[PDB]
Amino acid sequence: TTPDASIALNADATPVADVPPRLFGSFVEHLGRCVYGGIYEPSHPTADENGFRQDVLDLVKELGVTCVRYPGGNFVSNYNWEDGIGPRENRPMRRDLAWHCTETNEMGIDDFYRWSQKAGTEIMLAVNMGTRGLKAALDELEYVNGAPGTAWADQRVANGIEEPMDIKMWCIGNEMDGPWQVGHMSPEEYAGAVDKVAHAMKLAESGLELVACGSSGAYMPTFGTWEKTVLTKAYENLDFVSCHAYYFDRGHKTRAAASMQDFLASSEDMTKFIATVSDAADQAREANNGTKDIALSFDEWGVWYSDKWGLHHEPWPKSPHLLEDIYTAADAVVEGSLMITLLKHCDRVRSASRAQLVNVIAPIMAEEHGPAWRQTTFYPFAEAALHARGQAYAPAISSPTIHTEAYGDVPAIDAVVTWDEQARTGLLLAVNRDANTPHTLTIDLSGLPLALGKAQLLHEDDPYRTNTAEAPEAVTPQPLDIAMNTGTCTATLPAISWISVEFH
Amino acid sequence: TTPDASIALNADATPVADVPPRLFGSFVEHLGRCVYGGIYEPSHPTADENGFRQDVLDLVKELGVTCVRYPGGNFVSNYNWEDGIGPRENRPMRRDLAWHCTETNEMGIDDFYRWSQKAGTEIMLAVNMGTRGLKAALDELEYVNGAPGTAWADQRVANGIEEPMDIKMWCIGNEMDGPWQVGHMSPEEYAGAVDKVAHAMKLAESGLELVACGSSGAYMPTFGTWEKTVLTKAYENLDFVSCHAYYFDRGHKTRAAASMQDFLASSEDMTKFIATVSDAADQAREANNGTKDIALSFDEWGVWYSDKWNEQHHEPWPKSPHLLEDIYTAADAVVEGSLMITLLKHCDRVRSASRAQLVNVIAPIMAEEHGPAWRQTTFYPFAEAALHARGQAYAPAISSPTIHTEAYGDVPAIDAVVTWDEQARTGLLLAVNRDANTPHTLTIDLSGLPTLALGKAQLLHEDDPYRTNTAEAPEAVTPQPLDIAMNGTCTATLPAISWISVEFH
Amino acid sequence: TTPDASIALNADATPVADVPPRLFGSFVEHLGRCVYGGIYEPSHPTADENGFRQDVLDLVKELGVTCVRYPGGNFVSNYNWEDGIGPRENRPMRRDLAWHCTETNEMGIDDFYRWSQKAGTEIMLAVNMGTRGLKAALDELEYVNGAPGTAWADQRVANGIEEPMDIKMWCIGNEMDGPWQVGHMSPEEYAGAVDKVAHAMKLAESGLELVACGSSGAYMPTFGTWEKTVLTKAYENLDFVSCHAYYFDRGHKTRAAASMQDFLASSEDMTKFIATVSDAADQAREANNGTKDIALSFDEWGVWYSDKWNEQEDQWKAEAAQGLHHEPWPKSPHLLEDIYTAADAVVEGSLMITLLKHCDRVRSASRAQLVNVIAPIMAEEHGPAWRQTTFYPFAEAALHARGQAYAPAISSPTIHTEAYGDVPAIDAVVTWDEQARTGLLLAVNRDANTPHTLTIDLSGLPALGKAQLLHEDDPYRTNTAEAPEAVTPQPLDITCTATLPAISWISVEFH
Repeated sequence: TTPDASIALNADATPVADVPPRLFGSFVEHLGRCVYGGIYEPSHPTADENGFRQDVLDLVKELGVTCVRYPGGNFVSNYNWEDGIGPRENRPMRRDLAWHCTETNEMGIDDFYRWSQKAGTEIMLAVNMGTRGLKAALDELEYVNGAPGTAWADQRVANGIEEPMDIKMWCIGNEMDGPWQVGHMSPEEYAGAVDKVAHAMKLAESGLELVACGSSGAYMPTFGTWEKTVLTKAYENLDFVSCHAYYFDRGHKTRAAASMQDFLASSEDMTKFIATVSDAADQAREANNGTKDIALSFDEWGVWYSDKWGLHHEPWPKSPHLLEDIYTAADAVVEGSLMITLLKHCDRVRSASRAQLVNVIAPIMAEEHGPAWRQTTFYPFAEAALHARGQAYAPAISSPTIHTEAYGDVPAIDAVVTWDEQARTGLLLAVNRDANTPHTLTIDLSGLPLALGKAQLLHEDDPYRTNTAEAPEAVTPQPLDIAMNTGTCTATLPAISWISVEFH
Repeated sequence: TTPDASIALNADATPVADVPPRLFGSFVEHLGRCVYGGIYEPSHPTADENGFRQDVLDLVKELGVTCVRYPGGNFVSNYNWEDGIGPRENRPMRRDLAWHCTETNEMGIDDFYRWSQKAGTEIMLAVNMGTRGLKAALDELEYVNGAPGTAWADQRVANGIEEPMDIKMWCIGNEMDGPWQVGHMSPEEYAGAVDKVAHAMKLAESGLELVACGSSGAYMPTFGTWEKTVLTKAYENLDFVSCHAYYFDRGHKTRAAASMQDFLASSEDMTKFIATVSDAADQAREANNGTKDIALSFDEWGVWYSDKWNEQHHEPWPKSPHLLEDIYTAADAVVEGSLMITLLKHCDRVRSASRAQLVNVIAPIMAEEHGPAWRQTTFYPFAEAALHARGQAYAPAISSPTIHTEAYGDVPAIDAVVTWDEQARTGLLLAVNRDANTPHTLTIDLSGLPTLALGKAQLLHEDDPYRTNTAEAPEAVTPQPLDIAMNGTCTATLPAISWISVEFH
Repeated sequence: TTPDASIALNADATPVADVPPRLFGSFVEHLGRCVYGGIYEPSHPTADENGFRQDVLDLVKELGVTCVRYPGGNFVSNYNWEDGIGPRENRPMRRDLAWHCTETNEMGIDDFYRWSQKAGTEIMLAVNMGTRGLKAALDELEYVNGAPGTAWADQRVANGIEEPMDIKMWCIGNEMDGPWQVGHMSPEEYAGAVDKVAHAMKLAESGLELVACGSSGAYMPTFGTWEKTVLTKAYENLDFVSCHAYYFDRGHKTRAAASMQDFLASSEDMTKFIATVSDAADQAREANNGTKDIALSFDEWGVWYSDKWNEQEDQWKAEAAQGLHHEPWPKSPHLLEDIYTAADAVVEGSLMITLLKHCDRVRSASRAQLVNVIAPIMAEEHGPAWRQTTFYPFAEAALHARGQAYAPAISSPTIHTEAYGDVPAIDAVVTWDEQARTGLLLAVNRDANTPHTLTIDLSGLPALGKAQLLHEDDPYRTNTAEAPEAVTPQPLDITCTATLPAISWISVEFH
């Protein structure tokens, strides 16, 4: 079986950057059953004293998530943060216009902090810029982070949390560009609004890391021009611009081969997407004569099948089944390739949020009063979150090219190498994006300043096979058949495959 | 006469549209004595269990009002709707900057619902866009129309109203264009504000009929461009555009003959005015590649003598003073008769109209403190149209002598509309004589509607056109029986400055 | 001595204007120790029943302040006015973002009203336009000035103040052009906002006199064009436009003679400032075919060494790498407590002269600030209150500049500066009451190392009195808490003539 592809590290290889732990973040929203029926369900036997599903907490810890975006999302644009603080019996029942739901407010910032303490995760808190603004954000900042003595911080102490929450990263609103967003703004309206909010919050606390919300996606007419205006205006007090990208097989219902191969090449779309958002952030620095680069926050990424999209007297539903996609092995392979692209570009991308954490387009599914189980997309993320440490390296890759209808000629193999020169352990993530042809792969890790370890392979001959509640282990990573020959080792990666290989 | 003018419903007669019930709407503002000493007077001998004047309620039923705009008007721009819910003893006393008054808040949305339930009228609810905006609008929308279970809707149940109030038609603020309005906005600001509000409300309840406010009048500098900018931006979540037109005899002090002739032809301004606003509404649809038409909500119309409107350690602001209390002439009544003639002739685009205002306050209904309620001259044309204009509206073929005006060109002396309910075999003619000096005789050829009977035939005319109804003499000017002679084909004489209505089947 | 300079009236004048009493106003902000440990200190040996320091009040009277601006200033941009009303016990403890302090709210509009009653001073009330705006502005207006019988006014009555406070002059926001300001705006954003607020307030009360934010300084990139845009739109309901002018010796750390000479001629910046803002205010009137003039309000002026605060904001910005701060924000710390030199006083004397020379368009001025914070009055913890060098030129002008203001013909040898061109060394004003016989001349010597002698020839006005000299051989000599009266006005030695040493302010009363 002659090798036709090679992953090598040139001698004198300069790292892309240090791996930020924030690259392994996620995002929970008060949407569908992400919170209610997801992280919180008191009736469930696994639930703890606060009502958090322990089986989910186990899988989140296993998933390796470091930081979670909360509480939205479209939800936050008509949300009052005070409705989710204090004793639960005194919290008001409210509406959510975003998703046409009744909100019990059983979960709020109080309880999500308590959840985040158990989970061992940072909170990336989002403020309402739809129906509220500057005053409410400063109020929440004081309540959340304030030393005892001020009236807002004393409320927190009284609420059961004495210590500051230490929320360092903040989202100034949700995506305000979309017509669907409550309180949607023009490019200039949002520019001046983050200008006010960013300046104020930095004045109260200079140690904050602030995110201006970019476009809803690359599909927006204002895309590019949105980022430029906002970042140019508020450059001084910002640290992050957010960018969002979702991917799916367009011909999944017909199981078309062409659309499948397009979908497998989604990384080259993301690479191009990162470059242009980075470019917009560069133009804003240039116009300000600044020294610092505005980092990127990929706070919405993953696979989402979006092709599924008085006069009313009825009460609005509670905890509906929304955006609960079931993922294929193919889906997991592209999410494997997406994380590869994120790591290869972690010099600019310093944060990423896999949207979402539970139930809603998620790597974790929690059934309505049933068991919690790992989706296929769980496994590549979990491997990277646990073992992608130290410095990221963009490896020299010689690969045969596959033709795609959407993106043209694209390399069949793409990869990223991780190295921790004090452990002294490493990691290699690679994908075969070829839909028909397998490829034998050689690896030469010489340039690092080697011994094989646990090697995984995620592949199904039927790429449309999924995990279910009945069969939660129908597709799991299988032991990779790899032979070392000294220095260079070889492995055969089948059509539509993700592998991981740990080394020391 | 002998026949010198004719009204025919032949080929040259054009159908307008089905008569919308909302065209006979009115307007109740917290202004002067429209509410306090108008619809609400606890101490009055006719007061009900809630404090509402029963004698006023009976006249409102007689007037035929179907929908009431509430609570403003300039008043709403500095109003907090929560101040008008719950027990009256718990409600705060406030000041209203608009009309320089102190407001007891005894009447709120709570009470106006109860009043509207008894009156059988729809509520067109206006929200604050001056001192407040989006959040407050959504809060009130929930409190009013939300099902039990949510905090705001559970407040409404705790306040003694279990059922949702089902308010369907909403005004996003008031006339935000005028520099007299609290929180007045540029065309760009209001457009951006309405876009947000209209979207968020439709997202909450897709069954809403939302009204964006237009110019305060045709006189405004930003007229035309205002509606263009606002409607183009917010089109997808809008159902109505509001327009306002008040009219009066400019030389009423000197009893000028020239001014009286302009005032009598005021409908010709209204015709042009509607077309201009219809154009702005068409642009918004065409610019957004839409098929839904933005309807016109004439939420302020009527005769108002605005040239009189003075005015334009401390002291407490007055409670319910005597403001905008116009006593109407016979001429004022025929003008409003012709205005409703214009509205009905253009009820294809104008799907809502509101005569400003209902009680005491440029009104057809007057109510004296601890006294009786009586009809102004303007009551009678409105009440006839409101109760008998049903089915299809027709613009009939009019051949008429030309009367000369100053503010407009040479105008037809006679203007008319014909209502017709084909299935019920019953119709109505409403016609007017705009001539200030010479009488005219009409031929009424009703043959053409899809051949005999005539019913109540009324004529509102006074030899002295400046004659008024007052408190001491409530019935000095009233509609008299009309001399009609079917030969056929009917014929009737109209003296200078008169309004007529003839029922037929 | 040799006479070379001439201060004289051209036989037939023709004054600038009648001197407005509001020109001698000051400014109290919830900043540092201006309020707490300044005007308010309940445990102080001179504290009254309300807890106001009498020794401070005595010096306010002596200073001749007529109108005091409250409560801000940068402070007001993130301030909720209801937090400072009602019973002290139940007032919430709050953050101030502007100065990074925790605020107890022991002082509020209820209390400052009582202070202003005790002082005999008018109140110039500033409202939040940063975190808040229109609705709160109208709420405070009703609370403060409404007749009893409305919810907001009844609260004031219940809080111990039955009668309306009768606050005429209001500042709609603070320094909204400055990028340091909470909720800072563009020219268009503020124009729209001030138009809404000014109209609504004047609709509630015709008798109100409303101030729009102008430029925070002449250096501002939006200078001139800010005023033009803002005033053009909101013209009808505005009465004033605000001007802010701070000055200091940029090379005081080195004692550089070049920076000192630039600093002594700081009045030249103010002259241009006045000219440019007036022209902007003029074009707004004629754009609206208006009949009314917008007067100028120099509501923040004086000497302030802002490099100390500028270095604090840099160190705070560079502290971002260390992480988040858990420590509670300080209560009434020592902030902006500049100790004034003999030179600083002479500069303020000349600024007052320029203000008086242009009091035809500048009908109000507020010196920043009243106590402890860049102040003529310094007040020590549980101890004495004393006069700074800048106290004495203000007091004299405040207590004697009455009647009409005259700009006399000046002929003096010019001097060279880096910041400005060639400027006259001597600068002076004449104030004169025709009914009757008094009578004040204020003059300044701006030369840093050459003494001048001048001739005084009144004549054209339709025996001398008390004459004073503010000069020290060391122009860096200062009044301190230890020796508070080291720099005091000394008797002047004096058609009539007098000798003015390098860097000196003169006051001479006549009848």
